[PDB]
Amino acid sequence: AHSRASTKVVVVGGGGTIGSSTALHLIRSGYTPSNITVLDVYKTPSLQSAGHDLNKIMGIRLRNGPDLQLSLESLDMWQNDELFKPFFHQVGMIDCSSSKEGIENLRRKYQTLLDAGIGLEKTNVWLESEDEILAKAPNFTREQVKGWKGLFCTDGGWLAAAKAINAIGIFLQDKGVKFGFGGAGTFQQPLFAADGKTCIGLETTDGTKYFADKVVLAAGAWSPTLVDLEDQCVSKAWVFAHIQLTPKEADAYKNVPVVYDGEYGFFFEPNEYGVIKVCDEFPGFSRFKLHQPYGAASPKMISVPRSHAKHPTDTYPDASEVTIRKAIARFLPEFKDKELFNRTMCWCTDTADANLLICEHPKWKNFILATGDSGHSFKLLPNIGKHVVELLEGSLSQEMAGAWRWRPGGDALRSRRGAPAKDLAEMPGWKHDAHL
Ligand SMILES: Cc1cc2nc3c(=O)[nH]c(=O)nc-3n(C[C@H](O)[C@H](O)[C@H](O)COP(=O)(O)OP(=O)(O)OC[C@H]3O[C@@H](n4cnc5c(N)ncnc54)[C@H](O)[C@@H]3O)c2cc1C
Repeated sequence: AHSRASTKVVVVGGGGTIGSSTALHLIRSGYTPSNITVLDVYKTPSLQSAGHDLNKIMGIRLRNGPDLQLSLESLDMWQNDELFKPFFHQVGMIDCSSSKEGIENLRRKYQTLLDAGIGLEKTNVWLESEDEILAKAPNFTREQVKGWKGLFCTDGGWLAAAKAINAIGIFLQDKGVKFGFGGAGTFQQPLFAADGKTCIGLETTDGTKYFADKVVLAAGAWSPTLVDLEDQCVSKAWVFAHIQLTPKEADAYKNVPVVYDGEYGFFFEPNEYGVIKVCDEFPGFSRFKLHQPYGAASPKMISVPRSHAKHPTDTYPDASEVTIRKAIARFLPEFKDKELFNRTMCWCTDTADANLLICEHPKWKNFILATGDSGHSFKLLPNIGKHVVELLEGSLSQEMAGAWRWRPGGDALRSRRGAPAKDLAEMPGWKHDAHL
């Protein structure tokens, strides 16, 4: 515990999901706005954030105990918090499959919700027939959904990810939070007291020093490139592309639920401009490089994001074009011949157990790690920062702290993905620098 009036906190990655949430909650908790500094490479929402997207799925996670609480806190805020409400489109979500194994997995998912005995059945509906699926998704045809079975999350939908992070940044700026970007916002190293162990701020790549009582490293997929996380977090890329619908087609897809099949991927209702985003589903791609983060004695093998923001001409691997097109054929057969654009790789960071890594650095007192999003944490935007502030103040619940603790040793490359990510170096087609 410490004064909220006199304590300075610097948040690194303030343009991102966990960083923005943290900044927001320092301000809501009553920290002096001018004592809060938010740093990022790019002005918020950072072009580089995994959160800078037309959309992310809003759904429920149950694996661990924290999952359930986090998921319910999240939903409550997206539904009722004035700041967040406009960016949650509660169109529901259909999780479907037509394979023997995929359907059994869905029945398992449903059983799981039911087994919790907190009334999840009232917002999660089993869809056993074509009729029930067609009712949730009128764009589908009966022939198309032959043998499909479904779980419908009536509570679910999608999140206007970039807009929501932007709204936080506006709020913070208004309150008088300090910001640093580019050279003045790019983390280089922590600064230490004379003991070499107590963190007292951080220095950026342009040499600017920021002194503060607590530092929060919420740099997302770049976090393990900035400090040695001992393989707890492996950054991986997922992929998406866009297709343009005509005004007529776009009208038809208005308010369609998010549609997801673990064997294919998912798509979202068109944005205001008639554009649908399609994603596949796969274990992600790594991009290992020899890299020496601050504090490391020798260079390490770290998956270093290949950022679309830095490399506008990058697309994604040829293997992704195949799987994206398979998703389109499955979900949007009438659009098979639409041309794709904005082919993009977007980066997240996996831990071995898919839980967050939110904890004080084991050696550097006052330096908090807040990462390990594991590719399903955008929905935690509204609430995750509350628990980061709790950690900062020493009041984080023991079960939550334990789940998120420093815990080197697992296999983050495989995580809970069913397979280790393949490396971009082995997956041709994404790099186009070489017309230059
Ligand atoms: C294709 C794809 C689809 C996804 N779909 C969903 C979904 O449907 N539902 C869901 O809940 N989640 C989804 N996710 C995951 C979600 O986007 C992430 O879990 C979440 O955005 C992670 O937030 P973060 O704070 O950990 O990182 P980020 O949001 O990426 O923010 C990290 C910030 O750190 C900054 N940074 C990097 N280096 C430095 C530095 N040196 N100094 C200062 N700042 C730095 C970056 O610019 C960035 O702004 C998806 C992810 C991907 C890739």
